[PDB]
Amino acid sequence: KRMRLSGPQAFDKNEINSIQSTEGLLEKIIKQAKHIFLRSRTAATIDSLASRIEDPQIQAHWSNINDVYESSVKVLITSQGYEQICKSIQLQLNIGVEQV
Amino acid sequence: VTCVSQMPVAEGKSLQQTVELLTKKLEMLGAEKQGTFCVDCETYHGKLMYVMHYPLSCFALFENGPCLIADTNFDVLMVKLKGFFQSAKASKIETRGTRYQYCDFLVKVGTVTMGPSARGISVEVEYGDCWSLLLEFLQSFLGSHAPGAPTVFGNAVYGPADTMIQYMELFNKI
Amino acid sequence: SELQRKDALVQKHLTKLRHWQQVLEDINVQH
Amino acid sequence: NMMEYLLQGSVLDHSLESLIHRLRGLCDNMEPETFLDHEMVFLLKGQQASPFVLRARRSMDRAGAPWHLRYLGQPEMGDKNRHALVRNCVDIATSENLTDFLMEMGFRMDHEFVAKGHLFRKGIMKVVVYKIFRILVPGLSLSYLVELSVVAPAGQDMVSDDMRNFAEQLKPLVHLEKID
Amino acid sequence: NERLRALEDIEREIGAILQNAGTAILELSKEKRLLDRQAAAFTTSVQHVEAELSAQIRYLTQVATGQPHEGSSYSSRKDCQMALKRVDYARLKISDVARTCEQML
Amino acid sequence: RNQQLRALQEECDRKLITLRDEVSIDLYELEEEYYSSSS
Repeated sequence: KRMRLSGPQAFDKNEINSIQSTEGLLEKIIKQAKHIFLRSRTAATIDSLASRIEDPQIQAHWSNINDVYESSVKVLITSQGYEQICKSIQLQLNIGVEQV
Repeated sequence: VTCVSQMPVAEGKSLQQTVELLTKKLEMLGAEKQGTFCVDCETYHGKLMYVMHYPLSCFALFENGPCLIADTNFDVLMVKLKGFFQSAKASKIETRGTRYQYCDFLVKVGTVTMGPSARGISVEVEYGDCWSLLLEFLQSFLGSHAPGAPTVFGNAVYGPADTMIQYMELFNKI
Repeated sequence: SELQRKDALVQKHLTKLRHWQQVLEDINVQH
Repeated sequence: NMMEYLLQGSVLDHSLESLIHRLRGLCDNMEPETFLDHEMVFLLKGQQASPFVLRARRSMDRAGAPWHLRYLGQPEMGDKNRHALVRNCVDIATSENLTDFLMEMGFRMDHEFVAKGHLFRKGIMKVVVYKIFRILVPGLSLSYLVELSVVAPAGQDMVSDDMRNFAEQLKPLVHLEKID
Repeated sequence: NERLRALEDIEREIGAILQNAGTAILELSKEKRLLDRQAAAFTTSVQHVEAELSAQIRYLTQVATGQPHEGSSYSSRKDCQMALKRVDYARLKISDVARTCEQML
Repeated sequence: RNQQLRALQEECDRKLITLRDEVSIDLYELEEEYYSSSS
């Protein structure tokens, strides 16, 4: 399908290569790694409790739809006893082979 | 999208030396080797052949890019009409050259084929119009050039691979 | 009050999970 | 550079479902499908009474898929103790740009009748079946013609014998025949 | 299941009462009712059974060269079972979480 | 039969997603709850 439908469009050599791909271990070679990488971020969560007790705490809110490899996590400061201080709500997305 | 090429306005020394100086300026801007391509041309009394990026060839006297197959599909047609439509005169000049990428773009300069030929350059874009901004890049490259003259008032829209017809204009410069 | 609210939320979530598992205990139709 | 083979045939009208049932479980994995085509046969001649193979019969299904024509003509000699065979080619084209260039080059049409049918993926080969439909200009054979199409480079052409094995499968009301 | 039902009916009618009724009138040496029915079922029933058997034999005959007449042959019914396994493991994990919650409260 | 078992997993898959949905809600319902603890 893709091979024949290539003709109608002057696809770059990148797309020509992307017509096919690798498989097997390589996929898992990333996937599991990605998994444990999230685990590292997990530490950050409890590290919050370690980094700040009387100091400003940290709220956690993870995604409700996570793709095969990639995903994202919303994290805001959430200063105690106040809600009008929401001036730092940073968003990160995780990466399998590379860092977040 | 597919911006049209331009004639080599810069002519003050050897064409090879001129292309070398242009590539040196491009490298001074900062790019990387993205491979080398070519642009073929074969006229038949007037179907003008062409090839660019790249697993597909093109040939059209006057049409809106009827090419969607490899050269084999077309070369077989030419070989079949060896006396019907085979009007292959003196082989039309064909250019070639490397291609670099400053940033999120692509640049390509041409070369002479028989020796008294041009060494024009070609650039494209990534939008779908917008001919004003893309000119600024060339302003950093050379002086006043690139009239463009695309198939305006069509967006038959966005000129997909139709710039090869504009390439025929470069072949007109002989 | 905070501990009471936390316990109430925990009990609500527990009841929700209980209901959820109980309704689809036999999700499989037949074999 | 390439050639094609054919062992086409035909079968009765009532005797299709029992036939295609067997044809499905011959060399296809699963999920039988079909296709509605559109005939755009052209004509390019006027100097030697020998036109080209401009039967650009292409599907009228969901867009995106490009219409095109294939080369099929001038049956060359050879095929010692074998079935039909012809050195041929294929050529894809842009959407409706092919007809545009054909009309700009001064060509005419050849047919206006469409024959939808079914397909079935063989191994190194392929099989198809279709039936002509009687329609007017703005809209016939009453017989589903079938065929065993396979295209490949020169090679050894030994697989034609394997094609003959498929002839063994098409025993009940199917056979092979040439055209003259 | 038309062919299966036809084969079942043919099997049930193979050992019909015709083979057992050929020894009924010969025992009736004291009175001669509709006894003539014991004559028409001598060979006509067997002839019809043989005709039906030959007809059933002359079916499509799918098996010609290799392994035709497939039909299961295929996909992720296996992965459907794996999905049922996912459901079971999710059940187990939910039960474990409920037990952990109960232990915590 | 395949089609049949297709449904057998299809709705099931949806159910799992539904579970996720519920779980997600529960997830969120606890996240704010995690904020309250001033340890």
